[PDB]
Amino acid sequence: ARKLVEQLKMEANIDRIKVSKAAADLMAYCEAHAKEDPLLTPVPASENPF
Amino acid sequence: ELDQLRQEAEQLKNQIRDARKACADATLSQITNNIDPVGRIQMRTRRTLRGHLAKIYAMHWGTDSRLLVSASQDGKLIIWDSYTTNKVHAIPLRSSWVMTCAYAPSGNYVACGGLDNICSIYNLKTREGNVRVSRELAGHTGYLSCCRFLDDNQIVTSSGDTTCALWDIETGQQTTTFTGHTGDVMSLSLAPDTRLFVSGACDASAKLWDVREGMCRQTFTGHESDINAICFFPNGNAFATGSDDATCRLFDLRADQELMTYSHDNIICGITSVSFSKSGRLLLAGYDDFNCNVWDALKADRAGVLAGHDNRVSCLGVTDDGMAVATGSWDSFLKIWN
Amino acid sequence: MGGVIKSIFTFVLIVEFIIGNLGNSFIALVNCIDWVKGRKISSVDRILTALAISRISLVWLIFGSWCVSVFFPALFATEKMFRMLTNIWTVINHFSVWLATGLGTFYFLKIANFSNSIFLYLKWRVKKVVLVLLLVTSVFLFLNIALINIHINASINGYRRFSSLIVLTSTVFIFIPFTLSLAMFLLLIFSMWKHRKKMQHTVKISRAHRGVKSVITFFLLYAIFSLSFFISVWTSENLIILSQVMGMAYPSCHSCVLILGNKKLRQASLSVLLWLRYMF
Amino acid sequence: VQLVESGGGLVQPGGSRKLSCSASGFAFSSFGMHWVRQAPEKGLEWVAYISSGSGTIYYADTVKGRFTISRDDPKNTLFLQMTSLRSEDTAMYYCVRSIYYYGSSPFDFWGQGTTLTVSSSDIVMTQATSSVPVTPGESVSISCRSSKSLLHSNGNTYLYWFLQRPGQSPQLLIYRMSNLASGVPDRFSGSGSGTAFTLTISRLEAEDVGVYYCMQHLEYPLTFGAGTKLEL
Amino acid sequence: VSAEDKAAAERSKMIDKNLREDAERDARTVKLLLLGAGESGKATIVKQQMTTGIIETQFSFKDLHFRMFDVGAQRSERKKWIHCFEGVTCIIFCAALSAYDMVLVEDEEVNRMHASLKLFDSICNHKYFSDTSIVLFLNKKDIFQEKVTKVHLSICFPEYTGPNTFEDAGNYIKNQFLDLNLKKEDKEIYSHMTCSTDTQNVKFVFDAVTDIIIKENLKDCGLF
Ligand SMILES: CC(C)CCC[C@@H](C)[C@H]1CC[C@H]2[C@@H]3CC=C4C[C@@H](O)CC[C@]4(C)[C@H]3CC[C@]12C
Ligand SMILES: Cc1cc(C(F)(F)F)nc(Nc2ccccc2-c2nnn[nH]2)n1
Repeated sequence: ARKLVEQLKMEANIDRIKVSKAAADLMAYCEAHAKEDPLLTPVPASENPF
Repeated sequence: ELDQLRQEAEQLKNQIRDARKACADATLSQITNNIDPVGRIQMRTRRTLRGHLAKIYAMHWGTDSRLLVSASQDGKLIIWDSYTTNKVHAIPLRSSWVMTCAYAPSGNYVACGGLDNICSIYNLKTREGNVRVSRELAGHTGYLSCCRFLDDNQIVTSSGDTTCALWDIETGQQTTTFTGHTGDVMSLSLAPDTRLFVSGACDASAKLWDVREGMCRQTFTGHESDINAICFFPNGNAFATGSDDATCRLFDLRADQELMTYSHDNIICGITSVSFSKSGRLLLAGYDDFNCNVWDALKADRAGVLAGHDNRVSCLGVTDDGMAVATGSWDSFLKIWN
Repeated sequence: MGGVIKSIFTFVLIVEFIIGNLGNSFIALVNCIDWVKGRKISSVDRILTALAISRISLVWLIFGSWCVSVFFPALFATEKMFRMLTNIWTVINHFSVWLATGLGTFYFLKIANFSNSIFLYLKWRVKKVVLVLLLVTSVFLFLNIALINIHINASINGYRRFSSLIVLTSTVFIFIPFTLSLAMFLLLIFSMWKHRKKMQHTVKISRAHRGVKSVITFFLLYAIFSLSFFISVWTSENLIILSQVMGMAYPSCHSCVLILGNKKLRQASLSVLLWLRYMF
Repeated sequence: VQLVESGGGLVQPGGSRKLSCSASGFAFSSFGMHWVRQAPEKGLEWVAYISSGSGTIYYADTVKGRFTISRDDPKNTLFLQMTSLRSEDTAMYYCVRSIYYYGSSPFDFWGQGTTLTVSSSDIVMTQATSSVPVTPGESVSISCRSSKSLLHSNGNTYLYWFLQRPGQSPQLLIYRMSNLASGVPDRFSGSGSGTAFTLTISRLEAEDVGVYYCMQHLEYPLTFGAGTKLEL
Repeated sequence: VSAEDKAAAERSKMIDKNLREDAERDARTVKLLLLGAGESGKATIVKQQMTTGIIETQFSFKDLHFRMFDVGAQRSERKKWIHCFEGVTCIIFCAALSAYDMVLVEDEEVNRMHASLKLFDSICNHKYFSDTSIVLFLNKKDIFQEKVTKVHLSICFPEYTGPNTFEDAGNYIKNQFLDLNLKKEDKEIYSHMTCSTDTQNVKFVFDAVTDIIIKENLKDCGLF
């Protein structure tokens, strides 16, 4: 179990940011790329094959 | 010394749980309670792809967002032209029990694998007009569950011998073996910067690895059943899971814990394939009850149902430009949605 | 004795119309309900609902012919309606009998076990085989219409009735697919018996007879009345009503034979009765 | 990849002759084959085309009826049956392989050719330049023009570029516009829009001396153009 | 539509024709799955019809072609790849009659018979094998005949209370395998006793798959 406790020691020592900051980063990416997503906002007749 | 090591492992697990619960100050559902809902996203089958004779187990898109590879238990690896519903290639396989397929970013190679324990790389661009096997990679004891291309020379594979491996196609040999999973490793997904990858296995855990270092950085244990599907966010700082407990879960790499669970009480079936949209807002998960569901990622509400398959959908993907979703099922049909 | 026999045959034809309309409406209605409520159907179900539509049309045509015969017979006595009704009847009946023959071909190709190369060529393309059987046998329909119209023209030229020749022509044209259906049925029974005898000499440790017993009973019960129909006509009063009764026996009772022998139609009939018993 | 043709020689007018091409080194059954003429003092002319599976046969207007093209896939042989030969059929006949899928490279390999001698609308491709002087290490632009706009509704411009080295078979450089062929060095470039076309050589060497030919694949019968010559 | 797009459509039609004729050629083949314990006589059966992963055994008998598949090299979890064999015609299950006591390699398990019945419960009552028939080979019957006299059958099952003759004990073992599927109407279990010297097992598999093919044709004709 030496490898197990070594992996658990390596996983613990990590710089962990706040959950609210990560959620806000996902909100920011969604808001920045909302216009360039054709599944979210459908494109009018710009589907070349469809 | 075994009791001392077990006590140290329990202490480290308690420390990790305390450090994860210390960062938890607000859920993602609370902070995204003010953003507007996406609505009533409805898609239609623009194209249907016929020509397979058995269950389709895997598909993968191209970087050009037009070419589509597919794998089925009839021993065929068909490369489709999604725009015109044309068959560019039909590659016969030595072993008909294929479970995964991949398409290279450059478009020059495809891969397949399964119960024959061999990842086969096929050369599409040859002076002769046929598609030939460039290399047969062997060395996995268990069944090959996923394969993905890093470039034309490196391919990363997940197998049923509880290990993931990174190969060098020119040498045909192992480069780094990733170890640490207890159960069968089922799915892979690669970050857009091609330096980290996450593997979901049957021990209800997902592990984040380093390609250049070959060590597990973080371990995410939130599920209760066998993880079957995995995909990063387009940002690369988050990923989504899919398991047999009828639950999709979103994890963050920096926060090192779960952020949002995607489950409705009317869904009791496994999840085969999970993918994101281009913006990451719109999470798509394929289930075992013969249809796909569309989830809003920032607020766990079902915003659509893709219901066009007689049998269970087993593989789905979104094109790199985000213009199409191709769901593949066990009724030998691929359907492109928009 | 003519009036009581006529009235008996009138009651028999009314019962046959009710039975045939109910049975074929049940088959078509069950298949249409299964088509609407998702629930994709097999090709045997498609042939069965095509047969149900054809037999509904046939029994409605013959009942309308009897209605024209009884009420306002002045339009019934005209030659023009005679020619139109005979041509419409043979057009409907050729499809209505060759669809049942194609269903028998479907059963023989799908069920029977043979190692011939031609048999495997037909067995790989069973839907194509029944479709080509439907399209190719239209030459029988064309030659039947030609001979019937020549007989009608000669009968009205000689007069300016002679329905025995019409009866003989239609009964000859109705027995060409009957021989094919009986040959395929006997071949399927022989193959099943050979396989059953094979399954008792090599392996000892190990087939719905409810489907086949009623079918054998129907081939036994219909072939005696269709042969007694020869005695009164060919070898020699109530000829029109007797012929309308005999023309409404196969599409009426063969639908009930086809109901008992299909799993879906038998299940729907059982559910039906359950609901009848639960409603009371 | 080898494509060796057989036949040729002095054929009397009104006679018959058969040209056979032997293919070795590639999947012959998955390739559509062509025949391309070249008169001794003229350019490249298209003769016939047979598809994979022999389901699509095409002929030029000059050789329709007189000429028949056929293939034998197990024998890996391509035939051109010629009847009623006139004095305008005196040319070297090339056999060209072509495969058609999404992203394919048609007209990729050309055969050596056999010389035939006889005793005694269409999209016009115009190359106004002819025999321009070149100096090594410079940049040469070869212009091409079309009567009909080759830009289809699918976004593909079907303009093909070929290089005829002296005493050699033609080679493919650019198949669709700005699509470099396999084996061509990455200094040739192509550009254009609709009617006008360009072919740019960045730093030409002694191996780039030859005749450069246009070709369209928008519709049959696949008209070429009178080539532009580079001479030192 | 362009000329190149037309030729690509023709290429797609040729590919469709090749796939269809490959389907026509492979329609006459019968796919089988062989399952069993470790020393259950799997090697004595593959020899009788004729990290590696699958092993495919091909053999023919009277205008039928068979493709047995051995999944003994896959030591991973069986539930994650058993759905690949959902369309097989039959499952050949091999169990040893000579498993009166026969403790496993763990050397604390009760019997090899109990592990065989556990695997039979896992296979016959599986979700993907609800209507797939089973051919059951009770092989090593020579050791069973030479072992019934020495050791009574009560050392395995403490409920027998019967004579230890060959026929009665063999029928008890066969019946205890057979009364174990709760789908007795749909699927059938064909049983045989093999002495590892017989030459008629291929005929048994051929007869059983003829039964299964006729019953499947009768079922999708709707006759039952
Ligand atoms: C199985 C067979 C032998 C049953 C008998 C079928 C044929 C002979 C029967 C069935 C329907 C019958 C027709 C029904 C009604 C009429 C109207 C009247 O104008 C008399 C003749 C005519 C046109 C009949 C002629 C005979 C007929 C065509
Ligand atoms: C309900 C049932 C069962 C069976 C079977 F049990 F034998 F398989 N066979 C039939 N019918 C036929 C079979 C072959 C040819 C023709 C007919 C036919 N069609 N109409 N009348 N006979 N039907």
